[PDB]
Amino acid sequence: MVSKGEELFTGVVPILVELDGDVNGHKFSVSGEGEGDATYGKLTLKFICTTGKLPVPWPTLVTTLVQCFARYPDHMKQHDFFKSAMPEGYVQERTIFFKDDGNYKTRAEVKFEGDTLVNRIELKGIDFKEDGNILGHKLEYNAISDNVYITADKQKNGIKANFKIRHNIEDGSVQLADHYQQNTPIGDGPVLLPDNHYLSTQSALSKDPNEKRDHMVLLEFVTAAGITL
Repeated sequence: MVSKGEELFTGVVPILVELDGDVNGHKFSVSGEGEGDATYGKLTLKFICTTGKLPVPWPTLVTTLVQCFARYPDHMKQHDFFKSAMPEGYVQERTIFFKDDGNYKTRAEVKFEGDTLVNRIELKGIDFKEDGNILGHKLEYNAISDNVYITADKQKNGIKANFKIRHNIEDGSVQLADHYQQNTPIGDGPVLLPDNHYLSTQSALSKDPNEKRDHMVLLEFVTAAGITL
């Protein structure tokens, strides 16, 4: 028997992303458009900084800029909370600790506006070092990949997730970014509380050679894993 929200992801679905951000008094906006194919756990997006030049490096934003597009293997479908919360949606709140630098606090609403899947994001950044890796623009325009470990928050009828991102620095060193995450549903309708598992995620960054605005092109694969059957 198929689940409520699952039906909605059987095809290619268009995606809109709006982000409003403020890092150490630098304010900026990002808009994104693209598509997502849960069947293959595949996302293609292009992001544009609408306010001009981006005050932080693009890679720092990737995790913040739609885990409902993850491919769940058949035997794991009863563990996909993200799609069980559609089309009403969910709140995705994170804190992101850059080691020896500032933190991002983020709050997003992910839901459907008609046919389109929408990620609306407010981001606040504080205590960054002016000559640090982040505001100093010293990270590589490099892919990022890792596993998102998920667990149930039975009391909040949602989930928690924790993971670490290693951003490459131009000098060969690494900027660690500790992610902490709580997702709760907007609807009153039931949802699927999962058993611990994780989402193997890979994101590939590129550029549109014809594009003059500060922007990022993203291809991304996401697959659930870590339960046995």
